[PDB]
Amino acid sequence: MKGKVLGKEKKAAIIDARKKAAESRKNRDDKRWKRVLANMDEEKRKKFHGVGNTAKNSRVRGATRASLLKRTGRKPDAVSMEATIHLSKLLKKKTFSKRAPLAIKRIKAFVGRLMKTKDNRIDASLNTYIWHKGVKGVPGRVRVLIQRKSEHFYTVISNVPVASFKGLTTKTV
Amino acid sequence: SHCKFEHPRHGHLGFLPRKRSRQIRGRARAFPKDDATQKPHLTSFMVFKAGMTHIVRDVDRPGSKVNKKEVVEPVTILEAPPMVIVGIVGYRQTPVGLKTIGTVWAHHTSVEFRRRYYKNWKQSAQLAFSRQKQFANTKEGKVAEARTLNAFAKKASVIRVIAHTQLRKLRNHRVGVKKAHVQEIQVNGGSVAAKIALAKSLLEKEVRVDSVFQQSEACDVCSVTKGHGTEGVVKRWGVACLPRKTHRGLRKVACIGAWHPARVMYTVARAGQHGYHHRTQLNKKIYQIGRSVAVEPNQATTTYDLTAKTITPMGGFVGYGTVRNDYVMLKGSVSGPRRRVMTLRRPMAPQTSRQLKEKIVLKFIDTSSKIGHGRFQTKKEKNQWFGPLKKDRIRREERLRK
Amino acid sequence: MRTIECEFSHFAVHPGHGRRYVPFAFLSTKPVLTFSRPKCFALYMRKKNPRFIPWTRTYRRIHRK
RNA sequence: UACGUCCCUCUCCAAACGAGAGAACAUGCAUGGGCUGGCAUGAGCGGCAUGUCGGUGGGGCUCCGUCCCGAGGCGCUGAACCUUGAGGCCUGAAAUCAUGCUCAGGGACAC
RNA sequence: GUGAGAUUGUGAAGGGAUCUCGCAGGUAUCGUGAGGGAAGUAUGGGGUAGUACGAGAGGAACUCCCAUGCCGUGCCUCUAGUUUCUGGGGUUUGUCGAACGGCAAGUGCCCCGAAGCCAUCGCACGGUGGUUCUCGGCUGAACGCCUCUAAGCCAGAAGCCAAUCCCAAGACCAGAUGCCCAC
RNA sequence: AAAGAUUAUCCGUGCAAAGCGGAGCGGUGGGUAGUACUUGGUACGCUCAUCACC
RNA sequence: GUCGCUGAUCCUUCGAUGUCGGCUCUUCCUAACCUAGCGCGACGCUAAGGGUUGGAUUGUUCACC
RNA sequence: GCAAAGAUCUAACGGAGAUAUACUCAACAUGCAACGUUGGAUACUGGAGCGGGGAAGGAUUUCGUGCCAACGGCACUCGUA
Ligand SMILES: [K+]
Ligand SMILES: [Mg+2]
Ligand SMILES: [Mg+2]
Ligand SMILES: [Mg+2]
Ligand SMILES: [Mg+2]
Ligand SMILES: [Mg+2]
Ligand SMILES: [Mg+2]
Ligand SMILES: [Mg+2]
Ligand SMILES: [Mg+2]
Ligand SMILES: [Mg+2]
Ligand SMILES: [Mg+2]
Repeated sequence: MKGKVLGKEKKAAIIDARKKAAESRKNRDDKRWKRVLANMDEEKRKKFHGVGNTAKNSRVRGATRASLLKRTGRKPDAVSMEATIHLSKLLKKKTFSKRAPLAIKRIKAFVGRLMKTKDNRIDASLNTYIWHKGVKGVPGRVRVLIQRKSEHFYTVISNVPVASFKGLTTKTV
Repeated sequence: SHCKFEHPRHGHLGFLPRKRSRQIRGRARAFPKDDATQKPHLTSFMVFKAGMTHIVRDVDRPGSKVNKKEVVEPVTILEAPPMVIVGIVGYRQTPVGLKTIGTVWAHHTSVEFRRRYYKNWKQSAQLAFSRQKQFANTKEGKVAEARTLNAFAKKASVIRVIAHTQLRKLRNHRVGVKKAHVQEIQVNGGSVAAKIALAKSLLEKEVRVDSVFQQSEACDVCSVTKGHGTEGVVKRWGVACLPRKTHRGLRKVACIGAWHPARVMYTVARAGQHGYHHRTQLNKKIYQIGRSVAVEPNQATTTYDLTAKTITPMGGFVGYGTVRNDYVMLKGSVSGPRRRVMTLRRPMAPQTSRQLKEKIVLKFIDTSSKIGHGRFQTKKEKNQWFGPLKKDRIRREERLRK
Repeated sequence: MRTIECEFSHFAVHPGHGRRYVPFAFLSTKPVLTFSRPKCFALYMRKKNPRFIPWTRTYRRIHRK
């Protein structure tokens, strides 16, 4: 329901009733799997491999993955990230004379969705990297440094030259 | 003037109009005739299509040049998790057709069943069936259930159960839907009282496919074909292309009618929708009803091929993934793409011919990769061909320094 | 059925895969040759020697071990 | 009034545009790892540096030997690169998937 | 009665009369099936059997099996076709001092090439009953003989009707059911 | 489509004859121990806990 | 013998109804060629449900191989 | 319908041409689209040239500063207006 209809405090209460009640308890009640498994003939009917949260490199049965992630205060205005963008899957079978301009638009949209900005400014180094093999020869991957700033928010996006793209993940710097 | 030369018309006029189907699921338009002598039983089940493959078998057919010889046959794999029964309905005959008498609901329902009544379930109040749930257990609700069951006993002639799928048990990542599919399944056999007793016994419980179908019988399939959007006359109806030098285009019907009647008739071919139509397909033989991999890992091992392997090919079913529940293997093809839900039905046609009565024994089931030209049946076979590779050498030299 | 080896590469050919070919100048002991891939058949037509193609069993056996 | 529905946003079994199937803090999305497959042995070095063994070249320069020019060849090397995108698989059989981002979703009707 | 308006042609404020419509449904599933459409059709072989019939020569047929032609509805495991995944490799002329990386020749050109699409060039499937015509009969008179007919019954065609199959409530379904509001 | 002080108790029965019948035990959350089901998610025995109908 | 089911006219159109044949595509008729049943090797009755081809020469329709 | 002559991208500066909001609301989901100049990048013409000069024909279209009503079949802060 709408947060301008209900007070902010009222909106908090509805979220709490679902979060700690009828979701958290179900978890604590279904804990009873330990009680059943300890009584179950050892080996014997042990064909219960997955149940009970006793298995290598598996998920937490009973709760979602999103409900376990750590929540933190909203990030500050000024923040810097480093990321890889896979442009090859975005530009597949596109008309050859439009590949570099479309790459510019796609990069802007990617960063804009990530950073909640409408004003995304492309640095000269990134523009040169995207165009440096002609209009049809756009590289398959690119690594970008994204800096958000406030005057109204906007981003500056620039190129990070790398030797190989293997093993790199999104980082906050 | 009569046409100089004659040929049969293009297309079947009994499949008109070629419009999009009203729903995406396959629904049986009729059920096999009820024979009151038999024991009460269910007549359909819902399954999900996951790719196809091929098998080898010996043929038992006197008089055929293929007698006692090995043949290769393509098959389709359909995943079949158990269904859950949530309600009972009854119908009475009238001079204008069948009418629903009432519905008996189960005392508890699943969240997946209740999700089917909303468009945004997560951001809602989630109050479906709450009043019915609390009212059905008081003194008056019990009386009302007794009343409606007696009305079924007195006036009904057809009994059906309401059943739904279990997507949480399906555990597939490309089937995005989370609200259950719901359908009526008719109960055939016995008398009305016996039907009611069976339907009341299996209320709030789940039903497996192997309790509806047996291995070597046949079935009918109800499903919706793949869509292709707006299609031209050459593909939609199979008319001939015109010569190269034709002005204004070649992929057309040249004459769409005579001077009289001064009209275009419903029998002439025109451009329009092709695909996404409902179809009922007749005699599909069941080759295997397979147990869940968690229960029995050697799904695709036969008596003649002792290799241990599952029904999932190397690299997975393209666009679908792993098969993790019970499954059925049908001979041949079925309408519709991968991931679509379809209905299996008990057969209508006579099942007395030799081909329908034959007993099937599999000798080889293919599990090579469907990406590319697969040439290995197992990962162990691939690892026997290639020895250790550079990646393995690095792994075994950096996992030993510790 | 039985698994057959490809004429050019000795890849294993399982039931329901591949293509079989019979030449006019047929050998009495091998009238029919089995090919696992169009690439293998094309190389055999071009008359290459399998011992120089690095992904064949012949090459692997004479070089790697 | 309330239950709710639609738009914006995300996905593709649908699709000219409408319409459809779905999701709505969800392994949802992103990047990486592993698989599955494609091609056919990368750039650089050196023939003495590769896996107790095995180590070029028709010819030609220079001051005996030694040091150089040279297409191609051999070793490191089934290497290197590519692999979901109009939209392949694995985080739930076994023996093997990891991180990062979401921080009161917004608007219109229902009235 | 209860709310909202307007009363529409010469200024700015006040209060009277009439007019108009708002005063109960909304949203989400499962079904029925009137009416309309409508489809399967040919050829060969086996054995029946060298049997019946025949002086001999010669020489059948139904139940039931096995295939194939055409037509129809789908499908993509395999085989085949297709590549702007410009995927990997190779190769010509020009060009950034060279190598590396590439780039221009509206996709330079050659080989192999996944996914998708697709072929009587591949693979799967194609149902049951009622009546009644030509005709064959039964009981039976007129016309006590007779007669398949005048009454009345029985068998019977790739015909017609229904079902299975496709669309389906302007066919306005007090068919069933989940939730909220109104009474 | 249902049948009744003019449609103003409930089942049973044939628009009968008779026969019943009218704190409790429901929806929710807390402990507590076993079971069933495809095995993470629902039911079920006790036990308080707030709302309930009658 | 008997009894039935190309021409000739000039009514419409000269402030214009595009003139042969083939190709493509649908539909209807029976005066039945095949397929289906009967009665008498041929002849007759019912039956329009399904089908009725590839080529050489000729602009040909026809005709002929 | 405005589809032959392959094609633009990026930052800063300029301009009324914006970052233009009622409650509530950190920012996305409520001001879009488009322009001149300079720098950088990427391509095209390819000496029978969208190079540099003349005849016929035209007659101020030439140069600078302003301006943007009409005209430059979209646009303009620009123009053979
Ligand atoms: K237009
Ligand atoms: Mg599609
Ligand atoms: Mg022409
Ligand atoms: Mg494949
Ligand atoms: Mg009908
Ligand atoms: Mg150039
Ligand atoms: Mg190029
Ligand atoms: Mg245009
Ligand atoms: Mg153009
Ligand atoms: Mg040029
Ligand atoms: Mg203009």
